[PDB]
Amino acid sequence: AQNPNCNIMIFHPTKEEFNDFDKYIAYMESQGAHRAGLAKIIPPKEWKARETYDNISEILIATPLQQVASGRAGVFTQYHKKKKAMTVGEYRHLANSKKYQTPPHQNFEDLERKYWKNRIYNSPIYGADISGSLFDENTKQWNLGHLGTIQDLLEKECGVVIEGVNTPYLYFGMWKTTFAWHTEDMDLYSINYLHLGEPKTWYVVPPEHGQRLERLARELFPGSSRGCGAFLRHKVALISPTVLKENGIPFNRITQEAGEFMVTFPYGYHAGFNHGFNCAEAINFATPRWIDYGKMASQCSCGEARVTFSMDAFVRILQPERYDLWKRGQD
Ligand SMILES: O=C(O)CNC(=O)C(=O)O
Ligand SMILES: [Mg+2]
Ligand code: NI
Ligand SMILES: [Zn+2]
Repeated sequence: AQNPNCNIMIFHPTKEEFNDFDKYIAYMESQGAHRAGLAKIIPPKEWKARETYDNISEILIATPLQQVASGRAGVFTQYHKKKKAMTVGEYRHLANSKKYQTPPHQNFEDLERKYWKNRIYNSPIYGADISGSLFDENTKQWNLGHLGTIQDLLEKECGVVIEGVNTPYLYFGMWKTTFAWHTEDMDLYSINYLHLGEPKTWYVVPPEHGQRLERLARELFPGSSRGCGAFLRHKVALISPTVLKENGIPFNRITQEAGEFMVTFPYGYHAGFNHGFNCAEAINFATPRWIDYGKMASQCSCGEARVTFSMDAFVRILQPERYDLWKRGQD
């Protein structure tokens, strides 16, 4: 069995290997990349996402989210407080202000220490989940707005035609902005490209060990767990690497830099934080290997998780027994 210790693998495809996205995902899995839950893909030196980032300041962040924490430094939840709209230019200025800018630090490890020590005492503002793309239409390779859709994959594998569309999302980040522990909707893959700016640190649990994370989370967030049997779908809970080590949960960590792709694999729990002002783009996708994960994915039916239009058909076709309860949670 390839990659039996579930280490995060890093790939350096040639320009030729960068042509066929599906084939390269399948190649990565042949080498055991999916066992980690997360892989890094460094694009060939010939490739570019677009010509420059000089003209992005007028993009609107309609609902910036202030991420307010509660709990202790290693074990906390966050809620999202809606702020007034601002442009990417206004946001970048705010990120770089004394109140929100990255502190002086020696290296990524020092910054990680500072994040886990001090995150709870600040409430950074995140521009998340903005529908859109920064890939040039003329970028033909690994263009996140031109991937095959999850609806077409399900149709190709299973023969059922379904409604729904699948488009990318932009994330504008600042120091301490945080993504809580989660797997993707319906345990899909995700792909994330860091277009510009400061890094993003990721933590990941191997898919084969996801249930160990869930058990710990139920222990650490006992009221949340009573409220919903899939409360990690709410995307609000954080657990530090120190706490995971203390409880024997297998995980790995890696820092993504501008110009790099990360791929999360089905049922790979991940979490992380941004180092400073940045812009990422991400989208879900599927492969044939996903179908079995989709069929077994947990669902939140308590009402909190509320998700896209397009998840309806996935639940309806893959999880017909669950569909009625899940939809009640939607309404
Ligand atoms: O970049 C972020 O804030 C969150 N991204 C993801 O969880 C992802 O790409 O799967
Ligand atoms: Mg603009
Ligand atoms: Ni994700
Ligand atoms: Zn729930």
